[PDB]
Amino acid sequence: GPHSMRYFETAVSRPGLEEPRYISVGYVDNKEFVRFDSDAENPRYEPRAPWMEQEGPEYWERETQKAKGQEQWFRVSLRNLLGYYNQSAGGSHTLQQMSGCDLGSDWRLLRGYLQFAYEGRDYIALNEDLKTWTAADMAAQITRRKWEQSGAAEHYKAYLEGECVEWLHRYLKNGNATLLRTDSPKAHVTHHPRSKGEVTLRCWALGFYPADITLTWQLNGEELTQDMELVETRPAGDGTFQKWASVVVPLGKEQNYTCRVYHEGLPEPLTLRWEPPP
Amino acid sequence: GPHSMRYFETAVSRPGLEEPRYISVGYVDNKEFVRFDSDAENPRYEPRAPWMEQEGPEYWERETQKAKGQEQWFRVSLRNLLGYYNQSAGGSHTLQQMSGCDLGSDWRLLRGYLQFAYEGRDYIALNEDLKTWTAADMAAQITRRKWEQSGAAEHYKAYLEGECVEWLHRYLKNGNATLLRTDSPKAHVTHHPRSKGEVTLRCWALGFYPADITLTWQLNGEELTQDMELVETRPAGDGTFQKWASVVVPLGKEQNYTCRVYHEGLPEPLTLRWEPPP
Amino acid sequence: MIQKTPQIQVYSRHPPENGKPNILNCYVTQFHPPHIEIQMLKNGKKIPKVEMSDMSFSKDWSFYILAHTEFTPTETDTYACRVKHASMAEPKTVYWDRDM
Amino acid sequence: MIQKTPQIQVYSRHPPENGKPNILNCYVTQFHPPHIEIQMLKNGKKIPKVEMSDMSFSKDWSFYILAHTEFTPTETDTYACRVKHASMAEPKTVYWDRDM
Amino acid sequence: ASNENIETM
Amino acid sequence: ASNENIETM
Repeated sequence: GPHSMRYFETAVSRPGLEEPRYISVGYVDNKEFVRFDSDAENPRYEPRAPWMEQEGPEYWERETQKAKGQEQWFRVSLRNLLGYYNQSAGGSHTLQQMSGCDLGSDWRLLRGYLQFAYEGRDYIALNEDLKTWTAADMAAQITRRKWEQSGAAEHYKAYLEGECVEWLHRYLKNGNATLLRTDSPKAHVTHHPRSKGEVTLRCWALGFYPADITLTWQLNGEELTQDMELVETRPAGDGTFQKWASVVVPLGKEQNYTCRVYHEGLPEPLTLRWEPPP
Repeated sequence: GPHSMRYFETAVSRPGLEEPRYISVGYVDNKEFVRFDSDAENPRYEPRAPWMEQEGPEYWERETQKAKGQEQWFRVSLRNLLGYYNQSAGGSHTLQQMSGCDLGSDWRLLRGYLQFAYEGRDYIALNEDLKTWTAADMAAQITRRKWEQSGAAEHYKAYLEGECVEWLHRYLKNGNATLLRTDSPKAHVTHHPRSKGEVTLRCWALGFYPADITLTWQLNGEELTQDMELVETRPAGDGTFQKWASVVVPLGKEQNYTCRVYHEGLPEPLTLRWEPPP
Repeated sequence: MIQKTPQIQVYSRHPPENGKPNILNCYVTQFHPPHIEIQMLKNGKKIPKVEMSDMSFSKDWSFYILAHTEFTPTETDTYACRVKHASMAEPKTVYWDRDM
Repeated sequence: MIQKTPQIQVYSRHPPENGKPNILNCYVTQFHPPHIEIQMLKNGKKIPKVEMSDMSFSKDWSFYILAHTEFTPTETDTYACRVKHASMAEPKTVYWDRDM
Repeated sequence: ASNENIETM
Repeated sequence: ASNENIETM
């Protein structure tokens, strides 16, 4: 289906002397594939996916050198922003960046991405045209005007439509066996008697990959909207995900309710109900 | 009816050298009666209600002296908070305080109030018991523990149940003619033809005091809920307030709609409809 | 960096009548930090005589200001209020609508 | 001073069975600043061997961490996760509920 | 009349 | 592969 590549970068300024921490995390199809952390004893980009071992020592040295430069760029940028917002001198602040590309099933570029956050809030974003900028506030407009003047979008557009797409094509080929793999959810219904002659019916979906899933509860083939409790999709910690959806039903009427699980990894949507033990 | 007194205090730290600005605004029954501003050429508490002229020069000197001390307290407090949150040295920050009392129609204390905000967000508040504190975050818990240790709530409770109530009784007596006065809303309906054979009916309420008001639109004696547009109550600038509520109705059916205005200043709720001209 | 975008209402003190003196209000609320720049414009030109209320804050901690000016509306004139604040990348202009 | 309160989910990697080894997860999300302290407790006592995922952030800019520990649940044992963060005046403890 | 804070934050 | 920023903020 569709593909993506992202680099999630964070620079955190620390109290007084200790110098900012710089972290860069690379993703291919929402899965971590590389990581750099300035706090490491020997800071370098390291493989985080087994298919990344295919890259020679030169890839890692080049990537590490880019991170060393990025760390310095974020130091200067954090200082400039401190002066725009007048928090000025030596406090604890965050600067974040997201960049990358989205590809179609035909591997053609759908969209380029470039965004910044200061203190976890939107600061400046490159528009979908990859030519113009949207600043979030007055201080970010100083950055926008600086970047409009120096034609910064042009070099970002070149990476996003070029190297970003080119390297993602390479990674998709090298990690083909891994990236194409789906893990089907294993579903079951739990039964939790409560007050007023009612029972909670909980439909669990476990062991699935990717995280994208839909769990629906129906009363005699009719969808149940706001009356349904859901947990946010959560990692199992083994590469798979979990999710559950529950409904409060009257005791004795459990067989009128059905749960359906929709996942790209499934041969067809699952249909299940409370299976009482004998 | 019910009465209140509040002091709204603000300390704003400014870039580098220029020293923080301290402002204190006093209110009796939601109306400004006193003000101190450190930015004034001769900083002093000044009367903001005509009935406050009854106070001798000694009242103003005492009040001004309290503000001079408050200005210094906020300087020290702003510095301490800078160190808790590590923004530390010399940036632009805000510290705000609200304190006072609410009285019943019998002039008996209903509730004491004491709250602080840092950067416009809740920091620490004295609970309704006037004994215990609720801190909003980790840094504010440092303040809470400091204040629990020194028994700060005890001196706040003494002011809130004592001087606060005592002085409010005095002000209510001195400003009796002014404080008891209500201004009735003058209401009218405007007619704004639009698309799809529809018309906006706008019910205006003007010249009222206090700001508290209710505007309802009914279709043949039946209340109209979410389908109604309302503006926030706004000051006319002469001491009175304005508000409007609108409904989109079909043209030719305007006489089926009625607007009702509820205000404490009115002899009875107003009832009105679109009055077409001849 | 903690910022709240101002909310703006532009309106006359009295119901408007072409040729009759009135007061045009620009009520700016729900903002943080307190530093703000408010201009009132007639036919897209800055009005020099603009009154501002003194710095005040609401129960929710947010700041508010009432800016005002005397004006005599006519059929051809337009009026607006322009707000510059730290929360906004560009100034925000709200035109007076005599029906609001 | 810009802060987002963490959201916490406490859950097992596999459906729990008394006496069978499993993995207890503490999924902490939606927080800012990134500095956080996560403890996992068994019968109200700190568990020493607690794994933490590396610092990561979501599309909305907020940070997240997955803390985990091996555990063999029994009828009498209780498990919890305790989070200390700048946004919270006191640490937040969320107990594991085997039905959630 | 206004109140005076004592213990600082 | 990662991108390098040039012009600072």
